[PDB]
Amino acid sequence: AGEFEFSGRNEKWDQSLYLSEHFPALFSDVPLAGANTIIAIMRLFTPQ
Amino acid sequence: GFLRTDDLAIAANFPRASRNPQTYIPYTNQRGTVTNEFASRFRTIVATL
Repeated sequence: AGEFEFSGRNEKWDQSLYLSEHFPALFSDVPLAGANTIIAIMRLFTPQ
Repeated sequence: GFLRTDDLAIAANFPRASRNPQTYIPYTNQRGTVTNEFASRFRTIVATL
């Protein structure tokens, strides 16, 4: 339906998860309460 | 650390000087973790020091 179902697990990414339905969570661009400074740095990686 | 019972010695019927043979292993096995919960204890010590 289009929601972002986050997992809630601190797992290291490996590139075999690239073909799966998991995404990197730094690049969700979803505002988080209390952690706005991390998201404001991840806005700098957007393509121009 | 933690307090491990000597399950392998009592089943092998080794001599012990206690009622519950319990040695103190200094730090926990820490598999499968990204942040190491023994290393992050030393983070909060230096941040205090």
